[PDB]
Amino acid sequence: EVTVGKFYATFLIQEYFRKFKKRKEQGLV
Amino acid sequence: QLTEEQIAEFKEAFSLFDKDGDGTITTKELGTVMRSLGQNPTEAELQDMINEVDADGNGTIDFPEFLTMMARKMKSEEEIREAFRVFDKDGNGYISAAELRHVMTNLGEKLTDEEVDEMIREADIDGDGQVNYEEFVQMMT
Ligand SMILES: [Ca+2]
Ligand SMILES: [Ca+2]
Ligand SMILES: [Ca+2]
Ligand SMILES: [Ca+2]
Ligand code: NI
Repeated sequence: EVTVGKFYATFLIQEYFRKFKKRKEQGLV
Repeated sequence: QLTEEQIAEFKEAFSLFDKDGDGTITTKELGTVMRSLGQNPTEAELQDMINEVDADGNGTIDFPEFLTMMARKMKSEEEIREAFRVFDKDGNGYISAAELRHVMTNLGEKLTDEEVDEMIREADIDGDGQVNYEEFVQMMT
């Protein structure tokens, strides 16, 4: 389903932020 | 495999939809999140989204139902493309600082302007100060 794709897209949007925050903490930006 | 950290990350996505923290996602809660991201589903759109994921048919999504759907999906251009378009809300093909702040605030993130610029610089391969689709996928991939 592309129906479930809207849920996953939001996870991806949150993933975009979480990846960054981790990099900034561990000094890997 | 499906790791404890990956489950944890999916629980975080679940918590974004489950605004009241009661353990289930309703059509009203789903509509809230989608509207906050500048989307505009109909009652019927939202109900079929619930219907798709609600496996026990009680009318709402609990975390095991959400996890089932999310772990299956994890196994993708169209989802990443929708994610990009959420940020790029003027459809000009570039995510600006203002667009990032827009999504961040609606996600409950709280980053400084300096962190928003750091985010952009890390992704900004062509040096134009904004994130195009290519650069967005690269950062995600
Ligand atoms: Ca709820
Ligand atoms: Ca259910
Ligand atoms: Ca834009
Ligand atoms: Ca760029
Ligand atoms: Ni808005």
